[PDB]
Amino acid sequence: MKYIQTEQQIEVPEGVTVSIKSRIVKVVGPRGTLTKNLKHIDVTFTKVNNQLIKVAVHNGGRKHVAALRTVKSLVDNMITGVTKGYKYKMRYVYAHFPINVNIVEKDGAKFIEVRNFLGDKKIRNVPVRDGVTIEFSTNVKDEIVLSGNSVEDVSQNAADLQQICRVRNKDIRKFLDGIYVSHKGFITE
Amino acid sequence: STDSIVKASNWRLVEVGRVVLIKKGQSAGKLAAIVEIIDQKKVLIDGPKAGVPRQAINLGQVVLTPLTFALPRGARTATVSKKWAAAAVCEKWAASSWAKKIAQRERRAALTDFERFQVMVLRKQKRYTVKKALA
Amino acid sequence: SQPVVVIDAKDHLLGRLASTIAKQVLNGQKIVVVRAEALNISGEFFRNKLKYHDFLRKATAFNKTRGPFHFRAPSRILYKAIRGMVSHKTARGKAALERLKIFEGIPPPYDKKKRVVVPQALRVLRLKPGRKYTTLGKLSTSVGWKYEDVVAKLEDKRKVRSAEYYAKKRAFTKKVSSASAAASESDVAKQLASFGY
Amino acid sequence: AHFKEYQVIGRRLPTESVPEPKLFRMRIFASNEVIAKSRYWYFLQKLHKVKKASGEIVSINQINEAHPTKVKNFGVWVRYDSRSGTHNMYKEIRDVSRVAAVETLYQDMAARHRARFRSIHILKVAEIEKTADVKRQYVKQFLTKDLKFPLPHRVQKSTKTFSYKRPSTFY
RNA sequence: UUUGCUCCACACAAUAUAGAUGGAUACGAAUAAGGCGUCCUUGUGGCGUCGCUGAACCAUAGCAGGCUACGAAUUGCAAUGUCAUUUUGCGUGGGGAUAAAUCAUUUGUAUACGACUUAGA
RNA sequence: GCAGUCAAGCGUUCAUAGCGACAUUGCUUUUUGAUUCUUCGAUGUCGGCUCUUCCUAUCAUACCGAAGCAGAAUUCGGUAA
RNA sequence: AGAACUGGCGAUGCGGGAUGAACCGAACGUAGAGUUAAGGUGCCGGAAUACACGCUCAUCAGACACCACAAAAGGUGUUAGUUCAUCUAGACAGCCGGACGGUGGCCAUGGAAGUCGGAAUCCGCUAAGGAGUGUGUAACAACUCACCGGCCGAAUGAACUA
RNA sequence: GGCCAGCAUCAGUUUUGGUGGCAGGAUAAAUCCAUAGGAAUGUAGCUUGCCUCGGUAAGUAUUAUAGCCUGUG
Repeated sequence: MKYIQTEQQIEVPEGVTVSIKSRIVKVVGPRGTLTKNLKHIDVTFTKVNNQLIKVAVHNGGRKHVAALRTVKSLVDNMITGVTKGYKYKMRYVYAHFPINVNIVEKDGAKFIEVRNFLGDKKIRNVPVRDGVTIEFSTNVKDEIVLSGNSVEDVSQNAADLQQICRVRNKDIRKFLDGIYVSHKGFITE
Repeated sequence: STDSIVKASNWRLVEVGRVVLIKKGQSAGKLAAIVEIIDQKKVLIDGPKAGVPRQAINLGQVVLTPLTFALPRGARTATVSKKWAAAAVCEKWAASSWAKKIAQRERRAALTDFERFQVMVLRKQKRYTVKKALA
Repeated sequence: SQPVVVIDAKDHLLGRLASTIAKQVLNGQKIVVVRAEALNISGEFFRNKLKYHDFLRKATAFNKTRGPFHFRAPSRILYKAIRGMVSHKTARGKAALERLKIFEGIPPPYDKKKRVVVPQALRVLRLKPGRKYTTLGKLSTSVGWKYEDVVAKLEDKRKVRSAEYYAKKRAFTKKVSSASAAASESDVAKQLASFGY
Repeated sequence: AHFKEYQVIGRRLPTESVPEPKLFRMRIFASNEVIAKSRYWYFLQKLHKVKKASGEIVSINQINEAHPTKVKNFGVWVRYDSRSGTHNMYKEIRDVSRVAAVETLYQDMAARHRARFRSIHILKVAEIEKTADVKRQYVKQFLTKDLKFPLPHRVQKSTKTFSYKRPSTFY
């Protein structure tokens, strides 16, 4: 059935200003700043306070409304990343052959290369997205931490890593090697 | 923080008490007022002051007018005529550019050829002054 | 009503233009269609792509120079749709399809000439909001067009050369409105206002 | 169709063994007083041993709606023959008139179940006097204090075929 | 051998019309959003305002449009009632410029013949 | 000829990794058959050689998934001709 | 292939089904005006880019009976509906806390306190805590949760229909 | 004087509009007027944390500083 009004709401902790014009969100904060495009969705936005925002869809009918809460989370994730930030802690795993990871300035931007992935010689490189800072743990020297504001950049880069460090033509029930995420959190808490 | 520039749209929205203008029907052009709502696609109305009956109608046959006045849900003809006359809705309406243009069309259409010639004469005076002035 | 018509084709639907064009041009009106790379079409991109890849499939086997000439330009896709709607195999369809002049982007002659819009084909009015639509430039390019990156380099010069004109005209007419608004308080206008002007 | 509600009173033909045969009433929805009689004998011949030739129609009157300018929430019990077996349903309709409800029943049945006028029997039509025994959300959502909703995407119909400015959907 | 040729300037004649007898009147982009005016701490700014059709806008009077700074009837009650714009020629008079290709002959980087490629005062 | 659905069981335990009876639904016209519409004032009739093109129900090659896949080797499946 | 009743083709054009011996409509002198059939009105194509309630978005959509094909079984894709139900004496989703003691209840005794394992079944505490649902150390521990509570203040699972 | 066109007055067939008179129905139903009860998608009024004139909170309250439904005439 076609509803009448389905509205969600977005809290806004202080220090943040959320500018919308023609479904283009822009968020700012202590950590930084961010933008997003939502032309592909029919949705409204109102300002009842500087402390929160009210998002709304009209008749919709069970397809627009599932994107309503989605949008709500996206904006909320954005605010969260420009207030706190995101931290993705990946970890190495192997049996015999270590994985030798480093960062390298190629002709363009940074990359992160890994060697000795199961003795392979193919130096497999990965680009770093622009919104990402990147480091190695020091309490234990067999992790890596991606970090930034935009989760859809951080997590996509981590997945880009662990998708290429995947063994092929072997029993995966045995060759549980590579790298994998282990913790998702922030860089304020 | 800095004031959050947030703005989406400020619709005129179907509600109880809203005024509408009928575009296609026996009572075309004549104003009316919504009373209550039957479904998404149709409502009922009562314009007594202009000679409109108490109809149930779709929202394709009408137009939503911005102006609005207060009344209770499900009201009757006498009550609506009461409130319409209190708010002086036809006065709020004839003020606007909308009705002004409507009446203007209705008057341009009703012109004799004599009037249509008088206009041609008169505009050959106004433009003379205006072209003298923009010099 | 005008002798020649210039149709901006942005945000339009193809087959709902062409049924207006193919009748207005068969009844004697000269039409040009301009900015055809900005056309729109129902359906998702992959779907409307396959509906072209199942056209490229159709060529005369014993010699493909005899067979369906799969044109890759938007100006020619639209012309295909219209040629189908027209009895092009007679001297009436022929005579009509020479009343038509279709282009990508807006060349100079039709640059400084007014453009119009066919409302019974605008995707905005017609289509549901929430449906997916496909753009003809992306499509043509994906099926073997070549001159997309040119049209954008020319039409932008068109736009920045036009915006200055518009600003010039606006910053001319804002004073025409003031000097004719300063002249509307006489009997010549109080009398015309009763006639409806 | 342009349905009209009828009041059909019929009767078995009066024989010597009973020249006061007991009368039977039906409240029928039909486009006219010709098919009203047809449906009377249809439904009666489903319940009592009587035909047309073994009966007569005493009365066919019309039942015009009493408060047709009062919005009401009808509940409608119905049976319908599918492609494979019959079923019963219950559907709730918001409208001013007991017969407009039926127009918008036959249609939203012919769409949602592809059932024709021949595969549909209207058991019971009746208002829900109080707005608390409704059971359907597609009605209950219009039963809200101070309802107000917009029409976002307006489309102005053209008479002429060419327009000289891009149209605008704002309301 | 300015018999010839090429323009533009006008004088006629000639042939044809996929069909105008007020004007093809210019921003861009979005449409669950914009145009315009103003103020400005020039911002994805504040205020006001318009739409809800171009049914607009502009031009529009005068012998089928005139004399001077008045004539217009008697196409006799309707019979397109003649103007549009390409192509060709004729001559009139003011200019402006003064050649290549093909055949034949020839070469063979070529070839069934034609063709192609080359050379020749 | 090909494929599918139930799944009693096989499958060291483990219906369905793989297979899978009793039944049951279809597809194909590269088999054989039935039929006899066309052709009896004639459509040159087995196979091979040559040559091109098409189909997918893929033998191989490419990227993938799943196993009773440790590796190696194999099977099942997928996009794909 | 072969019979029954009727209507047709044959012997029959015409408008419609794109086309078609048989279907729908309808049967023919030559012509004019009007009205219709069957079929249709985006354009080809004469005629509403008409009005109305809804369904559907398909990486082989679907679209005029005869007719030029398509099934069994499935799908939480969506729409509508039927029958049960749990439950504001706070179910169900989601986190936070406890889950203990009589007692290792006996044997398989190379070792099973619950658990590589087979017979066997109850009290105390309480809000509740299996003489044990899982992980598993030779065994012990330590974890898991069904058993209960704090937030929670909403309603909700299950099957079926087309 | 003949052919061709135009207008009128008429005749046959037909199409398209404006308008009036009348009859019927539940002698339309309704709206409207009166009147008896009822309730909330609960109006005033009064309790009620602070406060925008009780704005909120949620109790009470059946026309009151809005109204509605039903029945009868």
